[PDB]
Amino acid sequence: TNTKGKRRGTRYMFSRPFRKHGVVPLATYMRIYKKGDIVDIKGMGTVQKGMPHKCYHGKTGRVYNVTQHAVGIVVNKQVKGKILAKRINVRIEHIKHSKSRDSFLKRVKENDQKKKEAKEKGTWVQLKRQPAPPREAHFVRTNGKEPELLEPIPYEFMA
Amino acid sequence: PSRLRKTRKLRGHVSHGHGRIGKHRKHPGGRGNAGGLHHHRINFDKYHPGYFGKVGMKHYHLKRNQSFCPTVNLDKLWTLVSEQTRVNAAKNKTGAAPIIDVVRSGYYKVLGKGKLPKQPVIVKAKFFSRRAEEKIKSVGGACVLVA
Amino acid sequence: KAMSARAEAIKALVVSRKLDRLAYIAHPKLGKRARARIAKGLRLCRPK
Amino acid sequence: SAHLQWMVVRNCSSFLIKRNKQTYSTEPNNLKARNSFRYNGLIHRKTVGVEPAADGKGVVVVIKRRSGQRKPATSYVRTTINKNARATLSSIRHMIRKNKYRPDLRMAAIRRASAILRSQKPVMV
Amino acid sequence: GVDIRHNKDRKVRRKEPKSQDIYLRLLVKLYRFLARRTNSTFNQVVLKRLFMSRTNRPPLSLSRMIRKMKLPGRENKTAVVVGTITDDVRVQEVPKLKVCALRVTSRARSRILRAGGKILTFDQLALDSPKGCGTVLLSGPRKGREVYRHFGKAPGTPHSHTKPYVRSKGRKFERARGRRASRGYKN
Amino acid sequence: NFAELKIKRLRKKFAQKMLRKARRKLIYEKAKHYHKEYRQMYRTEIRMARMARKAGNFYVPAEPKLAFVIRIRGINGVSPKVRKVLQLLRLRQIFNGTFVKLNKASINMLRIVEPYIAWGYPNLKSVNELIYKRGYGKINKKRIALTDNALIARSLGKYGIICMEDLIHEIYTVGKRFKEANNFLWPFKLSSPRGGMKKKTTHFVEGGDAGNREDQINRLIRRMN
RNA sequence: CCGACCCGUCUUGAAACACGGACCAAGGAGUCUAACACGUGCGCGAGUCGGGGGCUCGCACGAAAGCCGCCGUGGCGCAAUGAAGGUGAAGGCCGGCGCGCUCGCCGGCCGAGGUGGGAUCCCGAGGCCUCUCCAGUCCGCCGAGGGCGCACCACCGGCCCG
Ligand SMILES: [Mg+2]
Ligand SMILES: [Mg+2]
Ligand SMILES: [Mg+2]
Ligand SMILES: [Mg+2]
Ligand SMILES: [Mg+2]
Ligand SMILES: [Mg+2]
Ligand SMILES: [Mg+2]
Ligand SMILES: [Mg+2]
Ligand SMILES: [Mg+2]
Ligand SMILES: [Mg+2]
Ligand SMILES: [Mg+2]
Ligand SMILES: [Mg+2]
Ligand SMILES: [Mg+2]
Ligand SMILES: [Mg+2]
Ligand SMILES: [Mg+2]
Ligand SMILES: [Mg+2]
Ligand SMILES: [Mg+2]
Ligand SMILES: [Mg+2]
Ligand SMILES: [Mg+2]
Ligand SMILES: [Mg+2]
Ligand SMILES: [Mg+2]
Repeated sequence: TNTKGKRRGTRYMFSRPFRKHGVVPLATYMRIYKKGDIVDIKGMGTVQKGMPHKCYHGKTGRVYNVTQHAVGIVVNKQVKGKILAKRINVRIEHIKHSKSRDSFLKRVKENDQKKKEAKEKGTWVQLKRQPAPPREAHFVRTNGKEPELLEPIPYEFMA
Repeated sequence: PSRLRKTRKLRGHVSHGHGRIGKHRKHPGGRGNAGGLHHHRINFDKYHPGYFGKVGMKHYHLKRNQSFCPTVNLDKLWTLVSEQTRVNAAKNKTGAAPIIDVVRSGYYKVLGKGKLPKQPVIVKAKFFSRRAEEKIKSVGGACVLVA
Repeated sequence: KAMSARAEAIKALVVSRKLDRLAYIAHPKLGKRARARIAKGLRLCRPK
Repeated sequence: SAHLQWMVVRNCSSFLIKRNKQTYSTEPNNLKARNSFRYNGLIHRKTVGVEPAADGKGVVVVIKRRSGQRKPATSYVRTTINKNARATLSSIRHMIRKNKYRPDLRMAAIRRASAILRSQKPVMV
Repeated sequence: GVDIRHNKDRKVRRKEPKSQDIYLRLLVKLYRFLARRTNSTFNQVVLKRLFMSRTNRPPLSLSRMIRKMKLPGRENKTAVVVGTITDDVRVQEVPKLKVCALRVTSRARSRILRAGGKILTFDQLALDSPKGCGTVLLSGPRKGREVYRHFGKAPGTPHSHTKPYVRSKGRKFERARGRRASRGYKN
Repeated sequence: NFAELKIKRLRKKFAQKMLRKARRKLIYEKAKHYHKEYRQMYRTEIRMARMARKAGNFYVPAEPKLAFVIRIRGINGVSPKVRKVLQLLRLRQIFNGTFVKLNKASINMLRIVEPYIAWGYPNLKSVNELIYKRGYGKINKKRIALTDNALIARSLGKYGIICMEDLIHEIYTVGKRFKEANNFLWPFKLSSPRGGMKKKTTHFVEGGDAGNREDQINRLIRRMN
């Protein structure tokens, strides 16, 4: 009974945020998108050309083709019980770079620098980041102040 | 051998391997290629594209003999003569080249797939491909036509 | 030329610890002579 | 060869008896009378066989000569052994072990000869 | 109870040849012993190839074997294939080859022998190189068969080039609707 | 030539026996050193608490790095996330046990399957009893009982673990090679709790058995194996 | 003593106030042909197949079996593509020349290109040997790296037809 319109249910998702309507900021156009980098699809409603479908809003893909105004993105879509990597054409207004990739690459650069420096100075260093370890033993100074005693409060109907 | 068949293993099973719900009925869905455009359309579209319609000119009284022109490639060309011919031509001091008549072998057109050994040869054929002719000329051979 | 330059650059040279000692002896190869020595010591008895 | 003929007759043979979840072989030179490659008395280039003598006393030990493999008339040499039990078994042991003539059939022939010798003497009352 | 799915416990693989060929079973016995009592993985590969069906043992042409032996460093090595050596009349010169194969075509065998070559059965190979040392294990084109032109994505789907099953080939046989844009669609 | 081959066999046998003796002596000394280390740890906790109490302050012990997780519910009607996690904990049958190294990832992972497990912080005696009574090794995909030290040595000797005592040291003190030592052990096939249960369907803090009983897991272990 | 509703069937659900069944014996229901498709076994293998005909004391079996080869006509395969007229599947390297102009004329070789994987195989520094060594003799094993890379997969090239 649901219609199959290309924008059904997109009343809020493609809408502009509050007091962010109007002219699209230009810095979204001077971004450089090479092939093989990671982008996040947004799909603003100000530019109706080259919009992605509602099933790609919020998904993350990899750019495989660059054109005059848009890019080609390989993005995974789940259909029933299979993941097929769809290729979509999205204009650059609706995408932005993924900061997870940038954080990973800067971690790689730091790791390589750390390896070079450690092989210089001989002493081993840790690279594989660890999950939050259990806290080690420590002392808690009272500083001559008795810890405050707490009772539960009496009940009273306030509202 | 009926003793090796699946019926001998289905004795005692009431449905005989055809299910209790849907059963085995006479012809659910039609007989033969019934409903190729209505309810078996997905199967025909998916596995037999192009099945429905007319394409091209219809020609009454086609005679298959008229267009009979079997072909032979260049790589299999030297198999039409005995190896004695090949070695005699290869070791020959003079420039004499053997003559291979493919019509005698039952082939009418000489196609150009493959490459030839570098030794001259005369090929008697009804039709020649352009690249076949070029490859025969490149090894110093010659092409002649027969009717 | 890059292979030659890099290759000529590369070739351009110039306690007791009882548990540790026991782990050294217990090695099948590093501790062969040690256990041979202790076997000879346990076998032969000599004065002084 | 022995292996090839075995693959031929391991399941299709007139001497094969398949009954009561058991298998037996009835060719003349089969000690233990079992259907097995080791004990088969036809496929091997050399075999031994212990049978009772024609008269009801002593055993006959048949062995296969190397020369006439395709010559079944003279391929088998039979010697009749009609001595006491210990001497008979010692003679069979010497025939098999000293000649190295199939040492894997030594105890088989010893046991079969013992069984035949006990079958030969009169039963108790 | 215990929480394991049991639908994949029974691995499907050839533990023995389906054939009743007594010679094949004999050399299967030989290479079973060789693979069990040696550390050579070549014996394992040969043994598991002897189990394979005929479609899994495609014939090896003479030309392909010559081409593979002619690669650098494979001089004076034994070419081993579990299958049939097949003559290729498209090749004219045959070098000296030392080949072990399950079967050799009479014409291919004649060409190999007249070229000064040697042909070994697998028992002869076992006597020669029991570990398979100095051998080049080859295989024929496994997907060189007509059935694989029909296998793949369905013919009536976009971007599929798989051969449909037709009783005859001609302009009247599955070429109109779904094959050209002039009749409905093309995909 | 019989004499020199006899001498060869005698020398090879003697060398093998001397190697065996040296390895046994190493095992003995390592167990002694582990005993010393354990009593140092146990007395150190007491001493730290005592000096903090002398100063009038509070000594917060390091929260434990090792946990023992026991699956207490069956395999019927389990949600897919819980089932997947229990498969990841190697707890695929009721009353299995597994030593789980504690960190943020493992703690959240245990929080997911909280109604289905009962876990806590084992002491040394629980570890010794577990490894010695129900210790089975996954040696070449086979549940092999740890009856000889050679079984541990062949599979884990590359990590320095060559005996029962070394394995217990890597389990109790969560060592550098804890992952290999713990995955080497088959999940423990604990029996039913003798003396019964309080209630398996509610949390421990509300009178039941599910969830984290922080040191009372040792009582369950004693009644369990 | 404990447990224990009548089977078959349709059904979400049958002991059902749902239908068939009083009892017993015998009979009683996925077959054959044709055409495909895939898998497996066998023979030969760029071939293969005599199935129709013919030749062999005409016939117990034998209406079988054997053979034909200038009986392979023919079928399937070995070449595709186009509605059709028709056309119809080999490149790489080193060169001298125009003007080595994004190409035209020849040489010499090689003989279906290349990339990433790739079972297998090959080389292999270095190790393992004994009553000990300074001294090298023959072969075995482990072995870091390296090399040729089957089939097959992904990709990029190349060739034929419209
Ligand atoms: Mg809404
Ligand atoms: Mg059933
Ligand atoms: Mg229905
Ligand atoms: Mg069970
Ligand atoms: Mg089941
Ligand atoms: Mg329940
Ligand atoms: Mg009780
Ligand atoms: Mg519940
Ligand atoms: Mg009914
Ligand atoms: Mg109803
Ligand atoms: Mg009922
Ligand atoms: Mg009722
Ligand atoms: Mg009624
Ligand atoms: Mg009814
Ligand atoms: Mg009635
Ligand atoms: Mg009735
Ligand atoms: Mg009846
Ligand atoms: Mg006939
Ligand atoms: Mg013809
Ligand atoms: Mg490759
Ligand atoms: Mg291409």
